[PDB]
Amino acid sequence: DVSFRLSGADPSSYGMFIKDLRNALPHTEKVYNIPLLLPSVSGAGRYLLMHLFNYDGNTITVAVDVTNVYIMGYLALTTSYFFNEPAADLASQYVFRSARRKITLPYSGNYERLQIAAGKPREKIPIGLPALDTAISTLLHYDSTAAAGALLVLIQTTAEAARFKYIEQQIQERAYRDEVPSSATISLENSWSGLSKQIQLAQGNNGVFRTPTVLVDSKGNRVQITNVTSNVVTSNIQLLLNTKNI
Ligand SMILES: *[C@@H]1O[C@H](CO)[C@@H](O[C@@H]2O[C@H](CO)[C@@H](O)[C@H](O)[C@H]2NC(C)=O)[C@H](O)[C@H]1NC(C)=O
Ligand SMILES: OC[C@H]1O[C@@H](O)[C@H](O)[C@@H](O)[C@@H]1O
Repeated sequence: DVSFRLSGADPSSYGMFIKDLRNALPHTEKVYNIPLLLPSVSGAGRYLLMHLFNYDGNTITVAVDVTNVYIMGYLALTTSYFFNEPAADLASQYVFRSARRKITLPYSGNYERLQIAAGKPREKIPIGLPALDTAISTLLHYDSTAAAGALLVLIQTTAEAARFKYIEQQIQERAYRDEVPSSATISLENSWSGLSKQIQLAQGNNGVFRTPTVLVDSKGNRVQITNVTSNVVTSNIQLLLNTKNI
């Protein structure tokens, strides 16, 4: 399991949690020196439990699919909650079985659907450690509309940060003051699958991508990534979604 406590949190303890999160995800190969997530894991071992603690010390446990870093659901006191999707329904067969009741959320977990539920795109939702503390607090009592925005915050500050070093740094910059994510941050989130695939295809194409990935950079500039020499590959991405899952 991994943990994170918002109480006394600072850019350092958060960095440590994101490092623990990455290290809990198993792999047997690296591709261009980036851990490659497994094609599949059977039964219970497919799911990592993140124990998160708000500023006052109340807690939820979030179940994470170790093969794609997708949040399946969470446990808040004696009630479990899972996205309305087959992958989550399957996870409910393994985690949080001892909850007194199980609620299916009225939405699945993808960004589009959560943004519909929440009533706004995530461009307009501040993120940061204080927002994570709010997220946690909200998920403590069922409210599907408020939960959608809380889950948007929670996915970005846990899974998207484990995936990209830049996004981890964005959150650390927002340790004591939330801010909406940069468009670069949005771009990386949206390109994770594409990048993971192009890095894997470069293995037999001499480090050249078969198809270029278009990103937005820090300065807000649109740019093409075409081979493994890019800073995105060499420094930024920390985890590759296996092409068997794309
Ligand atoms: C591999 O990617 C690099 C970019 O990371 C390409 O080099 C850049 O692209 C053009 C020049 O062709 C310039 O806009 C950049 O400033 C270049 N940057 C650097 C650091 O060289 C390179 O052309 C690509 N190689 C292949 C074979 O696709
Ligand atoms: O690429 C992975 C991401 O896909 C998004 O559409 C989902 O909303 C995220 O939960 C998931 O982590």
